[PDB]
Amino acid sequence: EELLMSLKLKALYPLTGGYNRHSINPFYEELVRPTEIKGLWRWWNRVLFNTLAYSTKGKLYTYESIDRLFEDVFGSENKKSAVRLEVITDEGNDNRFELSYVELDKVIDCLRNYKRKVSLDFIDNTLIAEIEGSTKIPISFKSNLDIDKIIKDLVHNNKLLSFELLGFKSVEIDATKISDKKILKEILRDLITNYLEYFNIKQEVTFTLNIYLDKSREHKQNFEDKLKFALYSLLVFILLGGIGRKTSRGFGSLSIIDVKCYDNSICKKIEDLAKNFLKISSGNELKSKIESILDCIKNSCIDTLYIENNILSEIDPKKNVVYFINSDLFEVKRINDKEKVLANIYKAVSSEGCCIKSIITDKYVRKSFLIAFGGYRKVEFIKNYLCETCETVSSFNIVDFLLSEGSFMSDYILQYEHRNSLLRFKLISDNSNNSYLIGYILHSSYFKKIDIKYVRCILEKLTYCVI
Amino acid sequence: LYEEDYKLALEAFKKVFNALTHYGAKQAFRSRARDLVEEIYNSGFIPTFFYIISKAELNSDSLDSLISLFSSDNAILRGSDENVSYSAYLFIILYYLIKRGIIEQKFLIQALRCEKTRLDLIDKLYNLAPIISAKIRTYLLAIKRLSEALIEAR
Amino acid sequence: YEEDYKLALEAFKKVFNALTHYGAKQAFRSRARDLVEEIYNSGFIPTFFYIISKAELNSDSLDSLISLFSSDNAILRGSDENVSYSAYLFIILYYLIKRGIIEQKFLIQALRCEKTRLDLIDKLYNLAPIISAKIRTYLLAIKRLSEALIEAR
Amino acid sequence: AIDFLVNILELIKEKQCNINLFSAISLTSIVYNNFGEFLSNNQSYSTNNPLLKYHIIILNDKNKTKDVEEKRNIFKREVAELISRNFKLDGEKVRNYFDSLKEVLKSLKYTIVDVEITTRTRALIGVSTSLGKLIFGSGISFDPYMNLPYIPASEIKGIVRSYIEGKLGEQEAEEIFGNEEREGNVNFTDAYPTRSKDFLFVPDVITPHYNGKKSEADAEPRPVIHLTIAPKVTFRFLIYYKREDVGKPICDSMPIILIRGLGARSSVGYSLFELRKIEVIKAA
Amino acid sequence: RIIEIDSAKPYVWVYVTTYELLKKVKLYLDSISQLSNASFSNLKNKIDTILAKEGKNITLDSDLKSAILNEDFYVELEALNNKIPSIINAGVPLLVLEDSIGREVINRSLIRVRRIRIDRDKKVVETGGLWSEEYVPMKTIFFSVLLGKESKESAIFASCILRNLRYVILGGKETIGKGIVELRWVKDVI
Amino acid sequence: STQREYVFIPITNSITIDVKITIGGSDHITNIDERGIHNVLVITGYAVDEKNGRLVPTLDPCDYVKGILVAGTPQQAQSNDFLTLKLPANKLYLIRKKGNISDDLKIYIPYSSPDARNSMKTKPVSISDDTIVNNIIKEVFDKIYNITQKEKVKIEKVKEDIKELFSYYALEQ
Amino acid sequence: STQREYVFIPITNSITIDVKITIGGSDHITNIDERGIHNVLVITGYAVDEKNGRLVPTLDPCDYVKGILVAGTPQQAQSNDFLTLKLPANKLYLIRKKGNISDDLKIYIPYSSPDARNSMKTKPVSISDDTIVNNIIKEVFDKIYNITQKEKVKIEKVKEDIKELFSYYALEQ
Amino acid sequence: STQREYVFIPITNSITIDVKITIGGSDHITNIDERGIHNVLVITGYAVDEKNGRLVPTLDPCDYVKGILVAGTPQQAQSNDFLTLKLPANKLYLIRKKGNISDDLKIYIPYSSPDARNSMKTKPVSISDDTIVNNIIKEVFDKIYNITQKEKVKIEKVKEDIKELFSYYALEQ
Amino acid sequence: STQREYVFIPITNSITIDVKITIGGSDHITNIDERGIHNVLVITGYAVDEKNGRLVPTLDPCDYVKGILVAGTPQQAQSNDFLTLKLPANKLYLIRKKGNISDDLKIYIPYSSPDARNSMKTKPVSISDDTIVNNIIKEVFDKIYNITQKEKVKIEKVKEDIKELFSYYALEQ
Repeated sequence: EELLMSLKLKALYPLTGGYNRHSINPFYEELVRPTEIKGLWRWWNRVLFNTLAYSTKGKLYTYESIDRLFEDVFGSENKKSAVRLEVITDEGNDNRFELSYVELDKVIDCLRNYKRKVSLDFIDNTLIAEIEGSTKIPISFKSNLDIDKIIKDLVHNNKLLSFELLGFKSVEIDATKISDKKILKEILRDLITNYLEYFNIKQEVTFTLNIYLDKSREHKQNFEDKLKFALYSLLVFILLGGIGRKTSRGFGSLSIIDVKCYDNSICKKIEDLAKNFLKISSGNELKSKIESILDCIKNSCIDTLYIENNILSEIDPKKNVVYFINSDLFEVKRINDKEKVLANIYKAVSSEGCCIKSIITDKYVRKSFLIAFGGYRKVEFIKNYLCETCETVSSFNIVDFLLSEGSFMSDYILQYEHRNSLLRFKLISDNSNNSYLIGYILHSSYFKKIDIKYVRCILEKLTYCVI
Repeated sequence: LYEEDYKLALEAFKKVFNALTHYGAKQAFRSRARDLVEEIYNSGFIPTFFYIISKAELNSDSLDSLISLFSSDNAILRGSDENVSYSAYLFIILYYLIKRGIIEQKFLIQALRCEKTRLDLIDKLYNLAPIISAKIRTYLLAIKRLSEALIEAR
Repeated sequence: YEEDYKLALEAFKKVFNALTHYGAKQAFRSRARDLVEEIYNSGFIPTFFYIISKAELNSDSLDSLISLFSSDNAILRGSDENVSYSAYLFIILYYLIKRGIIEQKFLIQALRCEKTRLDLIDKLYNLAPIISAKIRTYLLAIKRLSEALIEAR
Repeated sequence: AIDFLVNILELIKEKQCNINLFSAISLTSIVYNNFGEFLSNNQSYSTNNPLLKYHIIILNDKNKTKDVEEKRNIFKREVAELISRNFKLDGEKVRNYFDSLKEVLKSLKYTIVDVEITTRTRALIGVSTSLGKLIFGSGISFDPYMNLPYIPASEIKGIVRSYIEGKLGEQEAEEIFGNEEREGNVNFTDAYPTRSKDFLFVPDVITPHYNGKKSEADAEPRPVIHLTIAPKVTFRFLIYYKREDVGKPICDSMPIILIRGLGARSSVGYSLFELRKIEVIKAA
Repeated sequence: RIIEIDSAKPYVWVYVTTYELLKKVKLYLDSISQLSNASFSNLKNKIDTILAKEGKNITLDSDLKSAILNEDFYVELEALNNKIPSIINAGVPLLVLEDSIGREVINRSLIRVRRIRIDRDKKVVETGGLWSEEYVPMKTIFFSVLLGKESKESAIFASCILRNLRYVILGGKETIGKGIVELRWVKDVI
Repeated sequence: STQREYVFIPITNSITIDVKITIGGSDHITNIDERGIHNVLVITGYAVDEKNGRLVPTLDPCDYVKGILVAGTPQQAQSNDFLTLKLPANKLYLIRKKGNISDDLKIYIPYSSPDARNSMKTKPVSISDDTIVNNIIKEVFDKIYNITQKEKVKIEKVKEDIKELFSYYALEQ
Repeated sequence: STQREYVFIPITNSITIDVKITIGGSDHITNIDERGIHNVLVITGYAVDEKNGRLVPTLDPCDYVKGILVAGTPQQAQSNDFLTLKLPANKLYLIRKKGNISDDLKIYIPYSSPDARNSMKTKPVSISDDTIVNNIIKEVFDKIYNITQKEKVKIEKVKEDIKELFSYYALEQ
Repeated sequence: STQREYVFIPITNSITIDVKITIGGSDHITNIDERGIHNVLVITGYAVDEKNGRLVPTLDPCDYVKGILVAGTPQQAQSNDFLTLKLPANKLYLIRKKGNISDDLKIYIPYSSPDARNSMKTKPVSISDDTIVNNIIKEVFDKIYNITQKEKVKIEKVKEDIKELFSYYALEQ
Repeated sequence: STQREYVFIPITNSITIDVKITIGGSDHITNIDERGIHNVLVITGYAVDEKNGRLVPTLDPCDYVKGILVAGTPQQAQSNDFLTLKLPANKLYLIRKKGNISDDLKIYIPYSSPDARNSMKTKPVSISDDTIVNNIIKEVFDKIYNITQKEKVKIEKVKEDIKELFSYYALEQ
């Protein structure tokens, strides 16, 4: 085993998490999880492979088949991975979260024999334990967590961060039977810690991702072109996605800083496409480079040399959903400052978001556009815009939808809580104090067939309005 | 009349085999039998037993299915391939406990369906622990062999 | 009578021919040296459960056995150990058939169902103290034949 | 007795590091797997058992079942945190054990190599072994009589041999580690932790979304709380042998094989270690 | 391994024996007194003092009321007349359980470790490459006797060899560190 | 229901033509994938007298015959002595199964008279004389599976597999 | 670039006149940062001396020397009989890795004669005798690092961990 | 004293004329005795070159080259560039020891200063391509051991010893 | 394909030169490893016409010819009335195996017509008379055997193998 490559990267406002959905816990701090990098690499590899296999053959393969194919580099239950990931960072020493003291002996007395809610809130750098039963108390505390006002108002202004905070700030407490004080101290300190750790949100997180290669898995039949496709998908991932949660909304976005390689015979073109991003002049140049690298997979002097194997399996479009890149819905815009961008992305994906009530300007139509794209919505007509066989005014026709009759795609689009957002957003930079939002829309294998540049009009109206 | 460990294993495995309709249920039950014995040795019978009860995801119709299996032999274990596998290995252990006369069927059922009786079932198992740990692992080894003989891998 | 050594010669012929890979032959030799002593110590039914566990009677090795009954050219396919255990199980079932302990008619519609195979095992459980005393010298002969013919790996 | 059970978390937190962690977790698992029953007015009515805190809090009212399930998830996380903070490492018994063992080996005229290694990343040794398996699903290779996690000598020998036969062929290995016709010339003891920084165990999670899935229409995260070995924990083990030959291949093998994994999930950088110290005591 | 509440000094593990095992020790001692004109009735007195209490779980070097042994057996103990000395000659307690429970306890008291063999190329586990092994814990105590007929070789053996023999390697798995043993002669140090 | 037709491996030249179409579609279950004849349907209890080779319906379980399951019909020419069947295509006894199956089927069995004029004394037989299998790879396995000798370059494996994997029972009446 | 000075840690007085620019720049590699020593370089196949004490090449892979890694030159009176070299900043065995080194490096380890007159009989020796620790503490960590006795008071932990972290194989010939 | 010098065995060639005597003095302690190459030494922490093949010390312990210890001195025109190591013949890191040694050595190793210009991105490399080993044996194993092609029919056992036993690291630059 | 020339070891001088190839390449069939002549050929079921032996055919199983098989060809100026075979080297005998079965050989046998003029009574001919061993050690084991006496201090150690390794039946008429 020896080093394959090493990618000095950088994450922008990442929201990681382990065993407690925060990036910090009483025992260690973990900003970048190599497990998440591996998983997102594999997911982007499947997306990219379906992109290629649908361009060149108009066919789509199940995820199980694709990673069964890539077993010889990514590994499975039958074979150990050949790529060993790493994540190194500054301050990789002891950096846990300690809550030295918290003065809450009073709110306890306010919670005697009362069935009452206890909400938390930062109120002008002072946190308040707002008891819903008409009470507020300025709790005091000390912690090695130095939360700056920048982070506090980043969470307050971003209407999506303030939404995923509804589950780290509030505890219902029933002391009506009886309640000791030493037990409410424990409950409230748990609440305080779950709230405080939510604000460990760093920025400019910079980490060196190493890749080691199992030499013993040398070229058996197609190891080399598989591994090369895998490195290309690693590039695609680093360029379109991010680590952590809410990467479909800009957070955790990644940015190349330096890519030193150590085996050119595997990595030459990869390092080249990487170093092309070390400095980007302006918007459309970056757009051109994104397109050049998206289609270097499809139409350059090498595209594939292994799809001619029958390990794969075609999707059953009545059963399966698969994502893939369209390589034409990739509007880019420069932003000049990143926090307000993230604060505004909520306007671009909210039903009553003032940046969408301007682009579509219709009820029951924004709703359909946001139920089809934009991840799982909570639906309370509209499906008339979501049929398979019915009036196509705005083409949001799902493959196997049928009126007043549920099928697999029907439940999946309306009631399936874990459904990524096709409309995604990326914030990149190139070490020269310039940054370009990248908006795009992955193509799902449940869209019958969409009107591409109509949705592209929508997308560019978004990326121009969302700034 | 008295049935020894292997004959009781035969009867129990035979009553389970006909109830696991889907073959994935059977294969998950094979995977259960193949390692829950080493688990029972390393962690103790009572910890592992309540672990099995939990992983069976009862508190559904699965419970009356599991009690019906005791008598009907026309009954079917319903649930996911993990839930029914643990439910069937739980039936295995209950069948042993009942036939060896260690715990009565009525008490076991009522302890399995009632919040209250569960704790005294824990008490009773800590009472009866030597009588069980003496020989349950031979019967379960026979179950393991029957599973890895009558069912195949994934 | 001593016609159990003759029966062992017949069974060992069929097995020695149905194991095409010499690794399977050596593995059967190992099974032969071990399982007779294990039937002596631990009894028949325990060792029979042990053997049918490691023979993996899926549906295909099963038909190879039913054919190996009749066709002198049937082969056993699978892993060296996976076929050695199945060959030894064939040894056992062969003895049970020839000595008419269980009708071959029954034993045939058992190796094809998984729904009468458990009834086969039940029947063999009703007869374990008979089989245990009968097969002793037959399996001793099988073991002697295996040590004599097959090369020590 | 049930009273040993409903008072076992108190025991973990008060008897810390002096309790039998194996039996402790084994008994805790009974509470964990009968949570809904241990909460129905069976908290032993004490005030320092964590079990009545789950009677103060309300997580749902439209479902008692969901109430119990969310409380149980919280309780699993809290058990992980309890074990990790309370069960610390006191490695004086291990230092004495290894000094005495090394004296024994000096008497038997062996040549001892005492190796000290340090965890750099949360390690996972024995992830399929039973410890916390009945709560977490994962485990740690735990010696219930030293009351510690340990690295088996078989594992270390297998990894050293895999490397040596990687870079010296499949024959010099068998010259050193023997085969079915010769005994090896190198002996390995298990490795035990002798000194940590703050923690010995540490909670962690793993959340497969797509592993074993067909499409996005069946994707779902399933998060797996478990325990790992904290960073900066220092293990030590011995290596003893009678011939002077085998001293050479093991020496240089030690620093190299450690920087790459020594446990589970090395592929995603978990069981990465660090040669802290090596030392060779020649006998004659 | 033991879980005990209601005890000042907490213990992770306790020595366990049965009355049956002590009976066999006493039987060896008697039988070798008959055939050797050499008695060890210090041991015999200690062991008979313990055996007098047979039929009830008892503790020797502690005040443990109850405990849970190997997380499956809840037992209640009685103290012994603390004139009973440290036969183990250590600071760890020693339970003597009645046999119908001490049997299960001692059997569950052994370490069953699972090993594997790895596919050198797949770097995964070989099929059929998974097995268990039983070990007996550290500091376990076994008792035996070494007998010798009259001879001039027997003299030098018992008087020079058996003095300088303290450590040996027993059994298998010597390369994964198992099998090291110390031999303490009653004659030398009881 | 998709119809798959049944025919076995005889030794009398009653082999060539037993379905008017050869494939009649583009589907099959009796694969050949450089791993011998996959999914060889077996039907125990029926013996074959190769003189006008057809399964005689016996009730002896030991008398088995195992042959190919082609996709075809009785040519609408031999439909008197046949017996139709619609079955869930898992009630079969396939061998070396590689995947899923239609679970819906129509087969028509080469079926001789119950032979009430004699006692159906059964005769076991095996397969040797490798030309006996070569000439029948010719007689049917060309006019059924064009993947023989055109896509199979290692046909000797299928040779030894037809030789080892095929045996049957006759009556010699 | 950033040329480095590997000053190993022996027990004799060879750390007095060996360098010209012991100042380097804003980054060393070996650290003392309120945790102990960091990024200590371990080398193998080399054994120090103590009379003109430097590394002599040897091929016993059990020989090894540890030391510090700071940015400097070899006194400009040497590097004619030293080891200058350029490593890609991942082929350096750094014990107690804190962060990452800077993608390439220039190391000057003192490389004395192979000593073809004598014979190599290397002998392991560690660091003890607390005054022999404290004097080189005053000689190295006080000088190279503006940290010690200016940024730290608790370097007694350094005192007690250098006596074990650092060691080497030597000859005394 | 007893003189033996170390010949690299990478895939490439710097051998044909770089050493003087075919037998040298007493014996190639690296034997060829029908059981393959014994006493093959392994230098750890160095590497060799594709062309200009010498020993460049790469302080990474993960790099190594294996070779021979052949009696004799090269050409009397070098060793101002080669190393002279007088070792007691127990610090040698040998393989497949099939005899004993005179317990005092003097190894000449083809040395070279690593590089002062570019880094050392050394590559792990196998020994394969039977034409390469067949010309190597016809460069050393026949030009070094005159007991080849005269008795040694068993070369089929040494071929795989060369192929798998031998490996090295190389700079590629 | 591959050519191996086989010669009966006679009681005579009739084997020196009718064929050409002695060594051919870099591999022989029969080896000498201080163990014995390996992979010996003992063709069974034939005889020897005594006059300058020409191995006669017969149906007797008790009769056999023991002789050396080496990689060779009888310069194909022979076999105008002889036999010569090719088989996949699964149906060929060896003795005290040491080689790597080449999986296809083509052999050449001295032949004589089955001699209908009168009977051919094969009578036991054990190759005694060590002076014939000493004649054949130069008639075969140095010319077509490039390895005897080269490293061979094991001369008579394997000369004692002709009496206990070869013995045949000759007509003696």
